[PDB]
Amino acid sequence: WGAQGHRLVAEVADARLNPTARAEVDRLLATEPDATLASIAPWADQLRAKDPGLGRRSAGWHYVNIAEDNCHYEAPKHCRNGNCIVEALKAQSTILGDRSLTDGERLQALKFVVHLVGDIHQPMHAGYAHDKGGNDFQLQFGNRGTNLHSLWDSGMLNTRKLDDAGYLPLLQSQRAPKLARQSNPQRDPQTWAEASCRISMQAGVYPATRKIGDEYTERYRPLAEAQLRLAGENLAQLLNRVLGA
Ligand SMILES: Nc1nc2c(ncn2[C@@H]2O[C@H](COP(=O)(O)O)[C@@H](O)[C@H]2O)c(=O)[nH]1
Ligand SMILES: [Zn+2]
Ligand SMILES: [Zn+2]
Ligand SMILES: [Zn+2]
Repeated sequence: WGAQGHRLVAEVADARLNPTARAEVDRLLATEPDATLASIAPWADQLRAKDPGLGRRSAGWHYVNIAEDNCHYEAPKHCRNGNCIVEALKAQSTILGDRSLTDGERLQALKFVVHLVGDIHQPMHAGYAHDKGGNDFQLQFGNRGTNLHSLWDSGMLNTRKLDDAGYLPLLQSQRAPKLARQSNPQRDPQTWAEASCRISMQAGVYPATRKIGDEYTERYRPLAEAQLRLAGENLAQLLNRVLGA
């Protein structure tokens, strides 16, 4: 997602934290003055853009290319040295739950976890290696050029013309999605990446025309919006399991 999608995921999650997870999250956020779960949500993308060390090393952590294998993840194939969103979310969730570490180390893991639960729910973040998650699938959206990746990151969400204050209660108004009964931090990332990949492979997500507009938005913006709500609920359930006892 773009910055707004990330913040909306964190805002949905923040409301669902149990008292124990809320207390620990606020402790970690307190190490960095004026940080909120929303304000840290885009951080990993700024890290990627600005830090030629860890930013460059962590670029692969935002996605996984599994659509050519019909959305069946196998770690040695898509992720050799762990540089993909499935392995990175697993590792960062373990680091976040490690009470032996400093608040500063655990905050850094929280920033990655908040971002990557967001990204792992963006269908194009689990799509084709061939066109790099839709970046190389250029198209015309209204009277403006874009690509399939950007269209799902921010293009469709931007058509609402809402700030977070307008967009958040819209996501919260949706029918509650069916979550797993329990969070498993080590297994859920693969499940989530596979579910997101199946959406990238659904009839019409890749359009049959180069020009698209309202019809595409009308069909797929509600799916983008459902995935933001689902990401937020999944992120709260994960933080509640990892930090909430
Ligand atoms: N699924 C997928 N996403 C990619 C690929 N390369 C880059 N991305 C994603 O596409 C967006 C733009 O990529 P960037 O131009 O920053 O490398 C980011 O959200 C990034 O995670 C790729 O090979 N596969
Ligand atoms: Zn994103
Ligand atoms: Zn993206
Ligand atoms: Zn990202």
